[PDB]
Formats: sequence, structure tokens, C-alpha cells
Amino acid sequence: KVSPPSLGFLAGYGIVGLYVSIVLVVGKFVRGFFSEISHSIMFEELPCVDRILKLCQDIFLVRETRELELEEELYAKLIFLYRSPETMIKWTRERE
Amino acid sequence: KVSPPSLGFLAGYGIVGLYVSIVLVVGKFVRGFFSEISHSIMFEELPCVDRILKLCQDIFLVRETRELELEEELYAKLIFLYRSPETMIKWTRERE
Amino acid sequence: IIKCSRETEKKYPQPKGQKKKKIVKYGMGGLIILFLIAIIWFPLLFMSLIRSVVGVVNQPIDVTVTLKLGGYEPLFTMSAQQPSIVPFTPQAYEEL
Amino acid sequence: RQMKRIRAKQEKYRQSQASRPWLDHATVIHSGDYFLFESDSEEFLWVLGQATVDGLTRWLRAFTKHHRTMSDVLCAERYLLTQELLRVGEVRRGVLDQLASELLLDRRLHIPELEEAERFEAQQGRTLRLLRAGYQCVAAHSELLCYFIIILNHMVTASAASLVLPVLVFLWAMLTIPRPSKRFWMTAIVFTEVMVVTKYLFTDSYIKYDLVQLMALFFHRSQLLCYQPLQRFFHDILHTKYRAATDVYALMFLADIVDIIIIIFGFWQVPQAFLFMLLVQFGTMVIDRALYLRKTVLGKLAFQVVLVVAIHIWMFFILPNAVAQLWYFVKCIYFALSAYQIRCGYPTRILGNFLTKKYNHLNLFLFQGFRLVPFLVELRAVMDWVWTDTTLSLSNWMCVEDIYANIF
Repeated sequence: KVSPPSLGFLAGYGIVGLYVSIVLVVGKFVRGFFSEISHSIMFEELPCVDRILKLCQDIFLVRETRELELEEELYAKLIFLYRSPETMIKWTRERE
Repeated sequence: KVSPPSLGFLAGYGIVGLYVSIVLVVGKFVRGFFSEISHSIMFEELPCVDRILKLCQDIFLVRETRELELEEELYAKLIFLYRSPETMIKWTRERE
Repeated sequence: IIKCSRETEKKYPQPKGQKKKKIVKYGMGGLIILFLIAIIWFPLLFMSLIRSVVGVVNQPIDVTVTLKLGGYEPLFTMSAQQPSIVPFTPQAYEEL
Repeated sequence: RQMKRIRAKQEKYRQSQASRPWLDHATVIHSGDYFLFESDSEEFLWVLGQATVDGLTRWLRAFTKHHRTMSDVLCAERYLLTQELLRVGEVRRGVLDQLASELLLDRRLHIPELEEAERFEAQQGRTLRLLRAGYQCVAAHSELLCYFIIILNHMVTASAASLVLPVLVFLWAMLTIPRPSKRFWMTAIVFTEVMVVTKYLFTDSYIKYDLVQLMALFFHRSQLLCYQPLQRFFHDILHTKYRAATDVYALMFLADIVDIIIIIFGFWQVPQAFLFMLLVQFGTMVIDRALYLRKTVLGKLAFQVVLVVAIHIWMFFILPNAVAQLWYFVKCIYFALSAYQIRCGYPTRILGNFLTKKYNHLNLFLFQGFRLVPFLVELRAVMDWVWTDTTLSLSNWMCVEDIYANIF
């Protein structure tokens, strides 16, 4: 009987390499976010994010009134909010 | 003389692309952890980790006594331990 | 994303320490376990099923045979075609 | 004591919090503050060969020790009885005191001739004590090799003849009261007799192993020297709890990993047929986690009685082979360990982690090995989260299962 072409592109020893390449790259991809969420906790577990969201809507807002010296007096407050997590806990509490 | 098939799967210009693809992806993989361990210092350089390990064995422990309201009064202590590195240094000292 | 996952709490508050999502556990988890088993597995299906299909028979339509005594001339020659070819009946297959 | 201390601390932190109603799982998680973290008091080669095999026969001494003590106390009482047996024998407890009832103690007389025999065998600790201790080993265990030969004649091409033995070998012998049965040995030996008697339609290697099977059966029979309306009875006896209650999960799953390595080794017809076995092997490797994690025993018994006859029905249709019977043999280990698990039956309050018990450098190397194989650490952390009683989300669980695995 005839054989339609099946090994006409890897010479025999060129699928076990390809399959183990697939499983290695998707494994060390899929362990990217199912066993590494420890470092990105302090930017992902805030209680109530509203005092960030008002400031970020203001940075979005001033950008269309074109009062353009008011970005870099708000953007400093944003970057300094992200540089000292102590003052993320001083700023992401709940209300009363 | 005869030639057994060697270029029967890339038409000539299709290995330099494949080899440079291999070396680029494994290079920008292998620079993942030989020149980036700066950001993950404050979760990997603790002096004495025992006061974390007792709490984490307690979260493992309560899960089998099924006193299930005692997870989310310990898990809060764990997540708040990981959200304020100042109080990781207040909690991972040495003993006397 | 954090604000949306905070407000989708407020419409569906969960009781403290309990209400452990018994069907929803299978819901979110079975998709994960069968998906990872499929990521292992389905590359090893289309690996196999291209080397499996075989059975298109090649019944040779042409026979040419010659007796060549000496280099001077092939003394006997003949060819034949499918009138002088017998496809087997399965009775004669059992005979053989 | 641990649950006492933990609840005693949590009442303290619930006391000075206000210095509780309407807590609803998203306002008790997101309530941590600095006051939770107070420091509250913290309460040339021949010496190598001879020495290594003498250490290996020391290991075998450790394996033989209890049957060695039994043999020693019975041979002491035996030689006292025989040197007594010149005229009469009429009393049993009255000769138990010429040298107290139910112990294992040795505070008695000492015949110097028996000591001289021990000194003589102490002269030849080169190879004599090694194979002598090997014979004492196979005389001490003396039951496992019955099962070994019962599987081993079945692996060498015995198609349907010796299929009816290993099923009830597992089901009867390894599920019962610890002294395998009253009569399972009898219905073993009469079938193994008539199996070689009915091989007379007039084989070569089968009888060559079945004679060994017979003599091993009679070996254990002599060494033992003591003797539809009834399924429900002993099945309930499985749930009367006289068991010693140890476990092993760590070898079942290890044997199944070796099983999947054997299947992958089988790729260099039947390669097209290997893969349904591979997927149902994965299904078993999934479901036994849940059987172990809900700590249930009845489901593992039902899974046992389904799986053994399912894989034995698959032991027909492989043949339209050597690696396949090797694969069969290596999962017989899994069935045997599973039956051990059924018998002792899941000691409570052990969840832990399979490799984190003592902080040895070996443990650290093996742990970083275990987290290197693809799709295994997160599969463990997902199948742990599905079936265990927990109150978190999925993504709130993996934060714990990564903080732990880095702190370790």
C-alpha cells in the first residue's frame, strides 16, 4: 500500500524536539501567573481604590482643558503614590 | 553522487531565521533571571523567616479542622505582611 | 479592573467564613485541569493521526518480463495488462 | 494545643480592635493593620565488597529482626523441649517456667551449645551470613513472593489462564483482616493445581513458573502453620476500624509517574493504542488526588474494584509487548499500595506537603526538582483548591501557595 507524506518535513527525529519545545515554552509561560503572584500583591490588593481613581480621572481630565502645567503637579502625586507603599496604605483605606 | 534530503523542509533561507529565532528567544529568556534580580530582593532576602512560617503552617492547619472563619482572620495578616515591606523588616528580625 | 471587582462584590456580598462556592469550585477548576491536560494531550493526537492513515492499495497494472540470453538480443519478451492480471477473489485468498 | 493558641490570639486581636457584626468576606480580608504585629513575648577491593555487603546484610537483619526473634525464642523452647523429650511430654505452661504470659521478653536460661552455634556462624561473616540472611528474609516476609510469582506467571504471555488469580489476589488477600484469609490459600492452591493439570491437551515456560508458584504457595502454607450474601459482611468489616492507620500517597503517585515514563518510553498499531491508556491514566492520576483529599475510603475502594478489572480487561486487547507488560507490572505496585491504603485507612489531620517535613539540603534539592517539571506545581495548587474545604477564591489561594513555596 501507498503512504501519503507524513514525515516529509522533520526527518523522523524532528517532532519530539518540536513537541517538547511546545510543552516547555507553554509550561514556563503558564507558570508565569499561576505560581508567581506574590511580588505583585501590593499593587493588586487594595481595599477601596477611589482616591486613586479620582486623581487618575483628573490626569485624564486636565489633558483636554490643556491647562498643561497641571499634569506635572498631579503626575508627581501619582508616581509618589506608587513609590511608597506605606503611603498606599495611608491612602487606600475604607470610609466611615 | 547522490544527496540524501537535507534542505527538503526550509528552501535554503529557512534555518538562519530558525537558528536566530532560537538564540533570540532563549537569550531573552536567559536574561530573565541572570540580570533582573533586583526587583524581587525584598521578598527573597529575609534574615530569619520563622515568624512567617508559623503563620503559614497555621493557615495550612486550620484548613483541616474546618474552623473556616479562622482563615480570613489569618489570611488578612498574611496579605498585610506582603503589602508593607517596612513591616516585613519589623517581623523578620533575628532572635536573642 | 480592581474597581470593577470591588463593585461586583457589593451587589453580591458573601457571608463571613463560609459559603464556599461548592458548584463554582468545580466550575472554575474543571476548566483549568481539563485545559492543562488538553495542552499536554492534544499535541500528542495530531502527532499520531498523520502516520496512521494507510490502506489505499496499489494494484500494479503493468508487468513486463523478458528473458535475455546473452548481450546480443533479449530472446523472449512479453508484457501484459489487467486482462492477463487476476485480482484475487477472497476464496482464492483462503486458498493461498 | 495549636487550635487553642490560635483562637486565644484571635480573641485578643478582636478585643483591642475597637479600643463583630456585618463582616462579609471582603471587609474581613481587607482589614489588616500595623497593630497586628506587636512583639508579644514569642511563646584491595575485597574490604570494600565485604564491608558494603555486610552493611547490606545489616539492612537485611533490620528487615528480618522480628521473625528472627520469633525463631530464636521458639528454637530455644524447642531445644529445651527436645532435651526434655527423652521420656514424656505432658505439660505446656509447666515447661514454660523451667527457665511471663504474653510479652516478648528474654530473661531466661542460656544453653552454651546454641551460643557455640552462633559463634560458629559468627566465624563466617563473608558470604554465608549474607545469603543466609537472604533466605531468612524470604522466610520472614514469606507472603509477598506468593503475590510476586502470581503476577510473574501472568506477565509471561499467560493470556486468560492466570487472569482469574490476580484479581481476587488483590480483592481478597490485600483487603481483608491482616491474616489474609481462612481459605484463600486453599482456593489458590487447588486452582494452581488444576491449572497445570488442565494443561494436558496432549506448557513450556508457564509450567516452568507454575511449579515455582505451587512450591512458593506451599512454602508459605507450611511456614504459616496456623489456621452475594457475604460480600456486604466483610465490606462492612472494612469499616469497623481496627486498623493501625498509616498511609502512603507518596508512593502511589510516584509509581504512576514511573507508569507515564514507561508509556512515553514505549514510543520507541500499539503506539496508536498507547494513548487512550495515557489519557485514562491521567484521569486516574487526577481522581486519586480528590480521593486522598476528601479523606474518604469508600470511594477509593470503589475506584480500586473498578480500576483493577478495567485494566485487566485492557490486558486482552493490546495484542492485535514487553514494555507493555513492564507497564502492567509497575502499576501492580500501585494497586498493591492502594490496597495497603484501603487496609490501614487514612490517618487524619495530615495534609502537609509531600517533601517539606525536615529542612535538609536533600529536601531543598528535591523540592526545586519537583517544581521544575512542567504543569505540576499549579496542577497541585488547583486540585488542592477544588476539593479541600476553603473559603477563598482561586487567585486568593495561589498567593498562599506561592508565599509558602518561596518561604520554604
